[PDB]
Amino acid sequence: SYNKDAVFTYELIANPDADYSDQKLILKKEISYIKLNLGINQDNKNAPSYIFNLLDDNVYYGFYRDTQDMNRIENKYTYAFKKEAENFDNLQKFNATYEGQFWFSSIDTPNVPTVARAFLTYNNGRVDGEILAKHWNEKLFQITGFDNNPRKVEIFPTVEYLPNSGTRLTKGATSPHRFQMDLHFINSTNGEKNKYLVGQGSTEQYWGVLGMEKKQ
Amino acid sequence: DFVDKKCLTEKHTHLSCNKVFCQPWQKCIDGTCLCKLPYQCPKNGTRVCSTNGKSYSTYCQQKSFECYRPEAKFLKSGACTGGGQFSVSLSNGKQDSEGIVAVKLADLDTKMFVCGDSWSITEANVACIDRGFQLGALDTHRRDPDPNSAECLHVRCRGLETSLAECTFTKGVHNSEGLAGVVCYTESAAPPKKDSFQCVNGKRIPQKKACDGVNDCVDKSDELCCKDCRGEGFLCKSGVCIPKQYKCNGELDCITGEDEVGCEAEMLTADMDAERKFTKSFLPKLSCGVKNKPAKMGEFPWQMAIKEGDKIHCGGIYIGGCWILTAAHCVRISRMHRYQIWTSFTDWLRPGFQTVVHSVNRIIIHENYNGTTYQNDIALIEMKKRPNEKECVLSKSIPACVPWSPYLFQPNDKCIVSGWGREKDNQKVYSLRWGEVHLINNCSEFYPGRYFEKEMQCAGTDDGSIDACKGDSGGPLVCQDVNNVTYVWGVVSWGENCGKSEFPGVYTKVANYFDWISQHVGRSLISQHNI
Ligand SMILES: *[C@@H]1O[C@H](CO)[C@@H](O[C@@H]2O[C@H](CO)[C@@H](O)[C@H](O)[C@H]2NC(C)=O)[C@H](O)[C@H]1NC(C)=O
Ligand SMILES: *[C@@H]1O[C@H](CO)[C@@H](O)[C@H](O)[C@H]1NC(C)=O
Ligand SMILES: *[C@@H]1O[C@H](CO)[C@@H](O)[C@H](O)[C@H]1NC(C)=O
Ligand SMILES: *[C@@H]1O[C@H](CO)[C@@H](O)[C@H](O)[C@H]1NC(C)=O
Repeated sequence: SYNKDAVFTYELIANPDADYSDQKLILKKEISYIKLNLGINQDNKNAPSYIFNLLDDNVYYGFYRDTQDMNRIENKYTYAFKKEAENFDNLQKFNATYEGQFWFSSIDTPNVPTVARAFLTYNNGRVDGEILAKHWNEKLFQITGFDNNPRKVEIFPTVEYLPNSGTRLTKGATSPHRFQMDLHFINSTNGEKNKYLVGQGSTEQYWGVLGMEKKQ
Repeated sequence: DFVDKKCLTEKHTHLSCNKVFCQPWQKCIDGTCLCKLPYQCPKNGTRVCSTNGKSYSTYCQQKSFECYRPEAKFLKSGACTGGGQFSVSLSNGKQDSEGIVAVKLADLDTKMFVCGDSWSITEANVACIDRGFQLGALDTHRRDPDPNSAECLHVRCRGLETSLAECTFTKGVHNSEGLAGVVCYTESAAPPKKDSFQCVNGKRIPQKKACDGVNDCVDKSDELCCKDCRGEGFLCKSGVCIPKQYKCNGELDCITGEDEVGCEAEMLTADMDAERKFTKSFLPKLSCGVKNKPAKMGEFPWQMAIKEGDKIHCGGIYIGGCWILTAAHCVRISRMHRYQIWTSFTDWLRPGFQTVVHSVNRIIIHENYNGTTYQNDIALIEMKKRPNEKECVLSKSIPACVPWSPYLFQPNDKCIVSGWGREKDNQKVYSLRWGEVHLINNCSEFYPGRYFEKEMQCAGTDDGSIDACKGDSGGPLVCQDVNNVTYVWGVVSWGENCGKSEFPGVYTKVANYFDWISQHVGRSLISQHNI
């Protein structure tokens, strides 16, 4: 159930006297819960344990740092939305243009969050858009939808090397690095219909969440 | 003793760009000012003529042609409309080397004398080199003025010009100081070696005129190796003696610029000195070294970190473009695809949005690097370039200036050492840490038989509380000049009993390796002040 005042995450504190490869304990793991305010929410501008952007009371998205091998640190990108705020309306003839953000990380740098701009456009159930980096205008990803599922989107990369990544990728719509996108239509608390779009996707090379919002 | 005996062995000259700024028409390469190509001049200037009768677009073009062909001396400014020559003559002199100084201007047909009041050994040197005496002048004299002549010229020369036409001439009146005299330097008249200083070119001058701030040598060799300045001369931090009038006059005369900090007649000929200063303002200016216990963001935008796997093996220094400076032993070619570059971050476990990561494309390790003595422990890291980007840019990183001479900083200068090194009791440090250290004049006592002064540099704290530990290798040893510009003086090479007093950290003297880096990265990317 949605609770922006208590959201699950992990607080990872490093081992103060951790030796260099002498022991496998280098950080300590505990369960923590946070209350989110409007806008981006984080603790330390130098060592953030969590980034979360509260677009509206009905939805938030972000990531929390997590580990599985107790020796390497990875980012777990997640999103949540109010169940009653999700819109189940028909959209086969729905037209709009959407703006938002796309956070992701790569396999070689799992702990480094990477920002990207996302542009979305719906015309009569047909979806198209483009993804750009923060500081430069390179085409990173392509939004192309399914004719019988506006709620579902396939995403494929268009560059050999993602920002903050050393892993080589395959380009083209036939690339094996595609992944599916589940889009949730969110109505804002003020009564605007389908005000925000959220969704998360993951490959073994990269994983992230899509944070999207209605412009017109 | 105002003269530094140690520096004199280096026989620095006016062309030594490690000790004096090059002229606008030269370039500093392998520690020597090399003359630019006439093409290389800035296109803004005034047309001039040489004694050979050819016109040149700018004064610096003529100076470069001078630097290749000595016989092509500057004659007059403007177009070569008139054919009037520029000659100097000596009269009323027992020996052809001596006599009253008389100058015939290019635009004036009457030979007439020069005033004695504004007459110095610099103008005498210029006059003698103009007459053909390569070794310049010997002394100066003021004789009585001709009662039949009431007009004379006051002349001002920088001291490096090849002819008086490059000097400035002003209208003057015969005053009580009379007219100027000169005796050109000759081997027979050279002073005894006992009480004489030896110029690089062989000229002998009295010891009292060495390191006096006055350019008494032909090539300035008497004013580049000094412990203190005699009389009114101003002493640079780098041991250069400069006259007082060059202080607070608007151009950098000392290498570190301390001469310009804390600063609040009818023209017979054009001011070629004003042209030279004006030309200096058009050389490209490099923007580096300026910024917009644990540290914070932006305190070290030049701080680079190389990661091997999940551990930061060593630190690094950003230099510009896709180039990073790091100790040679910190990297190996065989692990080419494993290194990662991390920037603009404080915690490696918790990087922020501002943190970006780049791959390594090429690594250059110095050829003469020795793995046993740690000599020449420098490596250059070439960051992987974005294929669709014409130029490698890091939006959130500011490169730090690389020193071009080993004389930028002196012993006991305050410098900053930083890195991710080990804490006390070998505790793991997960945040960028920075400390202050002081440079040491001597270090051979602490490390006899292993310390090399030309290549290795020793610094540390008196109490030893703050010191670079293991893992600080590749870390910066940065210093700030009088202008608050950050220079990367050294990179962490090795340390014995890190954190203990009397065992200072040892850092490779990066300034000694400016030529190697510049030849590997492109000189114009990292060079300032035509160097
Ligand atoms: C690295 O430096 C060491 C120390 O000088 C060199 O080893 C000695 O080099 C001298 C040079 O004349 C020889 O006379 C000795 O016989 C060497 N001794 C040993 C044990 O090697 C070493 O050669 C240098 N190596 C490189 C690659 O520069
Ligand atoms: C040099 O002259 C050109 C010609 O118009 C002018 O555009 C430029 O500003 C000048 N540069 C300097 C440094 O005077
Ligand atoms: C520097 O150390 C060496 C070590 O042998 C010594 O010979 C020399 O005199 C020292 N110079 C000083 C202290 O100025
Ligand atoms: C840095 O700037 C401050 C500004 O007043 C100045 O006081 C200080 O001396 C400068 N640092 C150096 C090393 O000159």
